[PDB]
Amino acid sequence: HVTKRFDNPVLPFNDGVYFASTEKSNIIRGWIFGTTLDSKTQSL
Amino acid sequence: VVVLSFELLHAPATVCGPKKSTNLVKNKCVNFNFNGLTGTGVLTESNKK
Amino acid sequence: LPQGFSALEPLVDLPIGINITRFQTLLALHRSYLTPGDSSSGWTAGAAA
Amino acid sequence: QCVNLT
Repeated sequence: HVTKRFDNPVLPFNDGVYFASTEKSNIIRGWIFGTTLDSKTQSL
Repeated sequence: VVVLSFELLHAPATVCGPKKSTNLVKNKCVNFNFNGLTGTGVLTESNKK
Repeated sequence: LPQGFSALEPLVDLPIGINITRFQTLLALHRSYLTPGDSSSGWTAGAAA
Repeated sequence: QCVNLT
């Protein structure tokens, strides 16, 4: 929190991403995948 | 009247017909089809997992 | 990061056959009685790396 | 359903 750390911008996807998250509060819920990130394409 | 539109695309298929299963047999050096493996041998048991 | 060994087992493979180019990681927020509880700059960030 | 952080 100290300040006000909340980075999470859009990031490009490259073949194979190793997501290593050290969690004790399980803040990270899900993830989205797609191309245009709007109701203009399919998105998972 | 029910009309069926069958489409076949380049997205992974996910609907198909059923599949049979054969009776269990041991002590025979015969042919078997496990998931597409056509092999010939005696299907003995094992202890390893 | 730790010095152990990794051995990731597969979870599931859902074949959707869509083009994936961009992604975004979903976080979560918390509202306390020591913050306005607004959806702007007053929330509980938490700790995660 | 959109609201943005400042």
